[PDB]
Amino acid sequence: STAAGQERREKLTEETDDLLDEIDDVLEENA
Amino acid sequence: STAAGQERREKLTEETDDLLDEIDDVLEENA
Amino acid sequence: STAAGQERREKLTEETDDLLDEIDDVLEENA
Amino acid sequence: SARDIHQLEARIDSLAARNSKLMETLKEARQQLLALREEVDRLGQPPSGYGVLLATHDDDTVDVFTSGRKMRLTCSPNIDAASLKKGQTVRLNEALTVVEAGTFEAVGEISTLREILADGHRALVVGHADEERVVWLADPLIAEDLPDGLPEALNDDTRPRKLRPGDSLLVDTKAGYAFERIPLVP
Amino acid sequence: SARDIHQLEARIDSLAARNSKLMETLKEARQQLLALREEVDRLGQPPSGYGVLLATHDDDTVDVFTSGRKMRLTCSPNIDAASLKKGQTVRLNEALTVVEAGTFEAVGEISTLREILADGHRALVVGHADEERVVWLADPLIAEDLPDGLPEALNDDTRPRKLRPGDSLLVDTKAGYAFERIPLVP
Amino acid sequence: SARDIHQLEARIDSLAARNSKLMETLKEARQQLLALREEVDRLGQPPSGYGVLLATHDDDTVDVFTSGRKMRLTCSPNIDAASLKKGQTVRLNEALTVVEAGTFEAVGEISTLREILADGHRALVVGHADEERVVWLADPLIAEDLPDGLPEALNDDTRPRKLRPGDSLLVDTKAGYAFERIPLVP
Amino acid sequence: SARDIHQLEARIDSLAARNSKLMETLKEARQQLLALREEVDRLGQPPSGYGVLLATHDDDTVDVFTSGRKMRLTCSPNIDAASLKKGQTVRLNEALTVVEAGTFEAVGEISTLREILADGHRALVVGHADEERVVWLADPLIAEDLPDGLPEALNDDTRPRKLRPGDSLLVDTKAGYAFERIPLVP
Amino acid sequence: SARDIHQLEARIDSLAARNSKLMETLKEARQQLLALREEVDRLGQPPSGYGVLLATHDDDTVDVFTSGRKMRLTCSPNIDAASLKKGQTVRLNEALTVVEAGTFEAVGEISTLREILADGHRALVVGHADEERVVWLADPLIAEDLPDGLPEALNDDTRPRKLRPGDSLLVDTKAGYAFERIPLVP
Amino acid sequence: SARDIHQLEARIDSLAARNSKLMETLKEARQQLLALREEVDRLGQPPSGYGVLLATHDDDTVDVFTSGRKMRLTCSPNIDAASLKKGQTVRLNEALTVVEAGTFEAVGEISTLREILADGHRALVVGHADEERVVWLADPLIAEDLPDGLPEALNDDTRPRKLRPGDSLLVDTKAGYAFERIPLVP
Repeated sequence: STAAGQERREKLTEETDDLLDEIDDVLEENA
Repeated sequence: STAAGQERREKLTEETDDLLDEIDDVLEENA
Repeated sequence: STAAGQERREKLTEETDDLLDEIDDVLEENA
Repeated sequence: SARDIHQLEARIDSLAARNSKLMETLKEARQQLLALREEVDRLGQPPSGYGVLLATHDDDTVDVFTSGRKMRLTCSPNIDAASLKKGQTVRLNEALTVVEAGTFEAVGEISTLREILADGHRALVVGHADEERVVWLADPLIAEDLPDGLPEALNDDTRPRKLRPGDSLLVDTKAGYAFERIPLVP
Repeated sequence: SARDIHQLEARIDSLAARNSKLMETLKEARQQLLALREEVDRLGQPPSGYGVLLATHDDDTVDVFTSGRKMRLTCSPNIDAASLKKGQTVRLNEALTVVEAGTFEAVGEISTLREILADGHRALVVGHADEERVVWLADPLIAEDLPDGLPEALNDDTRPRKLRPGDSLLVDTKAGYAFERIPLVP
Repeated sequence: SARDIHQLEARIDSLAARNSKLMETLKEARQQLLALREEVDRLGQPPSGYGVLLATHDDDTVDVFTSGRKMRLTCSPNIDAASLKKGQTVRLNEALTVVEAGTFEAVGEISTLREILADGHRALVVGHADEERVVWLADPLIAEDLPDGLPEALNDDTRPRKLRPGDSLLVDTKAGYAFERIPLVP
Repeated sequence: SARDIHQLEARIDSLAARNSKLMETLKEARQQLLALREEVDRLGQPPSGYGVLLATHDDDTVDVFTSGRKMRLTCSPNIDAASLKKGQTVRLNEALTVVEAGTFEAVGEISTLREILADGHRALVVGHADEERVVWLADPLIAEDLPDGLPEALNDDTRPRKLRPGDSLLVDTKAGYAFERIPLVP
Repeated sequence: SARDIHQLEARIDSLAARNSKLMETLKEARQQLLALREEVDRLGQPPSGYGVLLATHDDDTVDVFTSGRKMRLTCSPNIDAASLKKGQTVRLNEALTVVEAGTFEAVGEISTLREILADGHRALVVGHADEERVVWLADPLIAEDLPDGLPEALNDDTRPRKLRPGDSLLVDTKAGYAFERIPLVP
Repeated sequence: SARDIHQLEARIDSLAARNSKLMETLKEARQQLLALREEVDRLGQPPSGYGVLLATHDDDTVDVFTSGRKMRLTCSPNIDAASLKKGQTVRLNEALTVVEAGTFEAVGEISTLREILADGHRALVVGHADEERVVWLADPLIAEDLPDGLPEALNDDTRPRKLRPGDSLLVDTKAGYAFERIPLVP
């Protein structure tokens, strides 16, 4: 484990929960 | 020894010498 | 090898290539 | 002017059903992009350590062997204050804090048993090179509820008992514990 | 009514609006599954480690024996969780995480065996200096589908057989496992 | 004089001034002793390791053995500088600092002994492969108050006795120490 | 007014030749301050690792031994897909990637060879203390082009062959590979 | 109007002596919050190291063994450039520089001394299992002023002397040095 | 012409301009050679390690054996590349870089030899309990300028002789090297 591998996994599930919050914002205004 | 244990001992004797300099500032104006 | 020994070798060949570029700038205007 | 409505009714009714197809086929990439995600969030939380517990001290402190040595560490709430038996395999997180009960690593060196010691918690074993070592025994050798199995002049000792000197029991020299019993068959 | 035409030219632009940005959220998520998978793939990429596995778990976890110690490890989606045969060289990226599966380390200490156990999963092995140890045997010695031998005075069989009390087995003393059969001729 | 009343109403507010902020510097310093002590306590808190000690230093420092090497090492206020017997499992927190004092590693290699020495603190022990080493003995073998023994053909007493040239001692070949007596059977 | 020019012509012609001297003698401290510099830029790039090769895999992946263990890692572009021989010395960088083909570290434990194995890749050897071990063989023992050397009633084996059972070959027990042949003279 | 003064004189004289009490009882928490403080500033400065000295080089450089290996390092002002004897126990700081002179760790392996060497510095010893080794000797075995003690036809050898072939000396195989003498009594 | 005087008062201030800043670029570069050299010197400064070398490379690189593994390693300008004899104690700073050269490990495992080899660079050594290994010989045993024996039945010489099949050699089993001869008394 590295200080570079730990900072690439916090940035992948962080552009993630940003897509999940735009994701459930596209499924509720399309109804 | 850690980078977190070393930074907790420089902050304990630093709120210390700040109390020791107010300390000998209370014992000399009370005389 | 340390984080202090690595930063002393990038600063020695960096005041170096700065002297080498002033160096070949003194040998071509002296001709 | 009838054509006019038709043309719409027919775009609607044919964008509608493209809508619904894209819906579902876009959900089906969420159940896949979700269960695929959380399997990478588990591959992020650190792995676990195993080791052998020497004894209980009387707080929530315990003596364990782990990576080559003997160290004392804390017990998370969730595990049994003192109802973890003497010298079982246990488990440790990253920062060496205890989390689970286990069994009896039944694999290692095999020794013969010379005598139990004075205080019935320790024993003298000879190993493979004629050499004399001192090991503690882990619970399932001393708990009261264990028979004498009558004599040996009627034979078949395949089942549990009290540790009679002349036995083979299994030990982890480095650690310091014994682990269980073994038939010698001629 | 000239109101019906205007009511539809609306629902039409209504659907065309949601439709233009659905056909795109797919194109985004469809990328991220192609990025996540791309990352799981990028684990198995070297530099990479090795070491045997003592047991299987239910929650996609395992008992391996890398670098001299027992360790419970998080394994990869690339992975067939219960087609993991007991005691099989497995592989690890840096922060230990299991990627491929391999075979059976086929080199090291040669011990001879004295008998199997009640457990039938474990055996008494005598190494060289008459040291008797206890290993488990990886499946391929108690997969049921093994022939029952016939004697060895109508010459050299040494063809995949059932485990006989006299053979020579190849072991990793330091982990706890046997690995395979082997001929000796005198 | 109406000047005496005004001269005092001053010295009164003079004292009431110093008094209001004395009753407070205490309350601050009184906290910091409750914080410092709180920190020394927080050392002994696990995760925590062990290892034996070789000798006593005067300036509140000690000669320990932990992970293979000899190490002089700072010990805690919590701690009783003089009551540290020679060769006694002592405990350590991460950055090596002594916290508790313990008993006596009571498990390991058994050697038999040949004679004490001129030093009476050091003895010649023969282990298993006729390998004669030199350990120190922890005090509980040369405290004064040890009975002389009487012979052993009126049976197995093995009470706390004076070191006899044929006994078995338990040792840590690595540290340099003995630790206790032990009965052998005839 | 002639003196006047002379005085100049003579300063010029005498600052000119101080110019040229300083030129060259200032260059000559660049060829020295340059070749001295780059020899410190090489003392900056990290140092080189040596491993031992185990098997080839099909990708650009290979099994090698290094600090203690057994690990698979990648190959640089500049080296040869499959033309690096089963078990030779090889070389590594910082982050453990391969670069160079070596030979056959012929220095380590000596054993006798009992019988070859089933599948002409592995062998049973006895060590020094009678211990039976299993090593694989590096190429220069199974390369097809090897003489059977006739009998041994006419003697002088200083030259290569196929490894008759009863040979001295040279092995790195830890690794698992037999590196080459050796005589037993008169 | 007399009451008036009294009332003040009596508040003064009774805040005055509350003053003084708070004074002293607030000092007494400084002698405690000070001597308690500096004992935690010592628990901050890193620990010491022990290693054995080989030879002296001519600068202020010296050859010492320490954490497993052999290393050369500098000598702080406060110690004697050369007048520290052949291989005594010595002491180390953090970044491995020497501070103190020591004794002669007299604990470890015991060999017999076959012959001294050619250059009166080194010797051949048999160890425990017949193995021949070569150790150098630390001063108190060659330093000029040592008796030959006559012979042994009249006996009592408890006292120092010159190294006879056939003696027992105490050795740290790993390191390379022999630390002193020992009797075999009849 | 009053134009010739003005044409020169120009070339004079022209040269005086380049001349004033040449006499200075020297003074700068002259400093940096006094800084670079100052840095190379500052390598050999402790703390510093040791360990044998296995072979020479052409481009100011080397095959050392420090801390257990084999390592090609960048070496210093301070150093004479090809003046390095094979099997010499050499010296290293933190990030391994060779600075000094030394002698020959003169201590450790002692062992008898059986014969030289084809290579006459390599020999068969029998260690203690019959463990026949293969080590390289450091130059000092096959330098040209060594006399050929004359028998040893008209008494002990141990004056630098050429290598004979019965003598004793001091070896570092680990690296793979011999180091020197030794007298054995009969």
